[PDB]
Amino acid sequence: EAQVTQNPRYLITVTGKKLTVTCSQNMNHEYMSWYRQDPGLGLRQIYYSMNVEVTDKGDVPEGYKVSRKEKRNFPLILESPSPNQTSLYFCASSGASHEQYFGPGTRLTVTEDLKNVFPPEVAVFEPSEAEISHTQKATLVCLATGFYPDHVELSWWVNGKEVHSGVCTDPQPLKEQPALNDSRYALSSRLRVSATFWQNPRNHFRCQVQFYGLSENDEWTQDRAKPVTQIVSAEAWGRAD
Amino acid sequence: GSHSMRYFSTSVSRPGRGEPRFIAVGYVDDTQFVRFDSDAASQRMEPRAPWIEQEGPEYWDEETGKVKAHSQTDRENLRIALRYYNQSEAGSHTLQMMFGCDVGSDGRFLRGYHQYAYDGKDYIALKEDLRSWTAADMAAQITKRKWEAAHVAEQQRAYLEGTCVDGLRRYLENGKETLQRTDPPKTHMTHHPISDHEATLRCWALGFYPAEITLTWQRDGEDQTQDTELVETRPAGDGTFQKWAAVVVPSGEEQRYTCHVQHEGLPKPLTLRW
Amino acid sequence: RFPLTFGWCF
Amino acid sequence: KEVEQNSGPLSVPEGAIASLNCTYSDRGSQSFFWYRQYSGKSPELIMSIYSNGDKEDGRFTAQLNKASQYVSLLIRDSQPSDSATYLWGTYNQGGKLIFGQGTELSVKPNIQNPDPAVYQLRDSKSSDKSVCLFTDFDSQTNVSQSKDSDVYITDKCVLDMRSMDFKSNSAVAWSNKSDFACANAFNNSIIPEDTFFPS
Amino acid sequence: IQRTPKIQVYSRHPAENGKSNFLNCYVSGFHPSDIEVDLLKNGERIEKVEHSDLSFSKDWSFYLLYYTEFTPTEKDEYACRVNHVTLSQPKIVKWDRDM
Repeated sequence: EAQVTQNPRYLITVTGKKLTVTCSQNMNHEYMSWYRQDPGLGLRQIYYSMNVEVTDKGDVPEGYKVSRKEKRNFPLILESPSPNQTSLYFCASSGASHEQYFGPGTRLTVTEDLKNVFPPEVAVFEPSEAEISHTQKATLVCLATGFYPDHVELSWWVNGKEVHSGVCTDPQPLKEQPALNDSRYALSSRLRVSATFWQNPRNHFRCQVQFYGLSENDEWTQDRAKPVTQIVSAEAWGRAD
Repeated sequence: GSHSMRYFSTSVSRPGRGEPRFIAVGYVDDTQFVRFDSDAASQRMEPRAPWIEQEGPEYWDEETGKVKAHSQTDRENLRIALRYYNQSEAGSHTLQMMFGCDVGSDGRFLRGYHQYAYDGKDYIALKEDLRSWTAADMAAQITKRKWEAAHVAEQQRAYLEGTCVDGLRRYLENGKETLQRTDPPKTHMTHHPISDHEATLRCWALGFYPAEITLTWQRDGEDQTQDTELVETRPAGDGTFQKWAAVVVPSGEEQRYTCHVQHEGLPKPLTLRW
Repeated sequence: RFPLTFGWCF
Repeated sequence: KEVEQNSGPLSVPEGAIASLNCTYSDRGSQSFFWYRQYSGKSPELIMSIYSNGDKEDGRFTAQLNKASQYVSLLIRDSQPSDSATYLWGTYNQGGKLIFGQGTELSVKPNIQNPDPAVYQLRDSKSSDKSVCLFTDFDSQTNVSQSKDSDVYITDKCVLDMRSMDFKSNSAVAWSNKSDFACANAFNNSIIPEDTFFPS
Repeated sequence: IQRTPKIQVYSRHPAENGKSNFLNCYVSGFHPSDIEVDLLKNGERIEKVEHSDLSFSKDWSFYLLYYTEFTPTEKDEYACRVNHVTLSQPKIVKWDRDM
């Protein structure tokens, strides 16, 4: 299970406030590098180090700074963060041969104001009486809306346990306001089961969504509740025919 | 004729005196082009040949990165070598690496190299097939096993038949007027008597390029090892080389002996007689 | 040009 | 990572074999690695190649021809689960990894029993919205974004109930507007004429 | 094992008193690489003397070239003083105009 560790996993910040994403590696790999991936632009290298105290700028290094004082760590510093530095970051390391192993990645969003941060609204929709009569299968529809940024993890839980068979979560969030830079997002997942199963009123269906927002540290002035990292859910119970 | 590109890296341990010293140097048919000194201030890969200064910044930023890396690599290798040979942390050891590719007249790949040496002794090396390794001993066999699994062989192989050769071809073209010159050695005979019944005849070879050359002594049309002295080919310092051969000759018997000079800059082999 | 020799640990 | 990456997202039906061919530039290149990456996930190595030839690994096969200068990856017995972005790696630039064009793979699942239909899902006490599910249609159908701006549609997705060896495609449509109904829900999408509409 | 250096002190060009040249002491086939080579002008060590970057041949042996500009005269005598662990006492070899 030995891997590249990036901390933290998710992050929100105001333009300006500097930050640093660490990357740990316990494979004694002399090669370490950082990549940012953007839609339509793919994976881009920022800086790379072939060994300790060895550093070389990648294709897009502007605004980024690194240090290789030790072999295990290869942190990435952003002195004066910009909204266009909002992206999916990855840390890779190579040793034997030249095969690289990627950290699970870090999602960073640079906003001009933390007032733009919104948690998700989860609501689940009961299957169509029509769907059962015609298919004899039941499909539930989870709906997560109005959250900013695009940092979430959805999952279905049935009777207290996680579900996977019969679920299809959209691969990527949807920009509610495509034309807006600060648009809020939305995502849906489906759960289809036997019409038999759903008609059982003893069956408990819960949709859970992980929200990666602000930390108990950041300031909050607004009246609405502090959009902190939290978990929101929506349920539904079996309905007799 | 054919040509060659070689990379020599050297790491020496300094227990108590800090981090091991690392030096790396690269050649092109006996012509040095760059070097890298861990204890130098620059901390970069520096130019040693005129025709290599025309390369872009990107070039030097890279070479430095890799070479700097390698240093740490072997820095680590040394720490392990200790463990493998169960040696104390008090002594000083040496770790040399040899990396190079050789090409023919057509500029087509001919042969590749990549070997290691611990305390000046053969450790592990890539065979002619560039598919398998040769472990000098029990310790070397443990690393061979790892690189086997790592698929290192195939990496190198490809690098050699690729990156190396093309780089080589490019250097050759970039250093045309210098690298492809074939200086003929200038010759002369010197005579010094040592006794009433003996005297010495030294055959000199001056200003030749490359270093490869053969100086052979013959007595009445027959080679002779008996009573001959042979110096290691030596660098003149201005790019050319030098070397000579001597023979203990009975007095008045000077003409029986013939000096033979062989070098690719020579159309016909040269023969000297006093 | 030197080779990418990183990662090759004994 | 420039112009002329083989146009379009490769499309391939379930069970067939997928062929990814890519030409490169730096002859200096001599070693390539294939990585597979799912939408929001981290790329992952799956194939390593070094000598000019072929390399096998289960359903995977990568080919390398340095003569012509082309990298290839081939997947036998394509599975829907293989839909992802695939790209090659090759440190050439003197120390860095350059990700040549990454190709997107779409494995059409094989819908054995098509039963096109649009159901209206029961509203929930919690929400105001109404949702219409277009499911069980054939992999031959492509969903299109709604005309109205406040009516959202999600592209097809494939679910599999391993127990019943049943797989179904489906797309969702929702709105808070009174104008919205399940019959006009997917009018801007070329759906089967044979598609069902309840009561 | 250890290897004792083969030493050679000579001129870049054939010795011509009054004409400026370059004096060189080539050391090869030695191990380890720790070496101190000095140039002597009539017993005294010359201040400014340059040397090549550490290198080695096919066999894992190292070699180095120490050189310095100079004008030989018929009065002056020079020699190479080499210091290595393989020698109990540094060896000094006088400059032979024809070795």
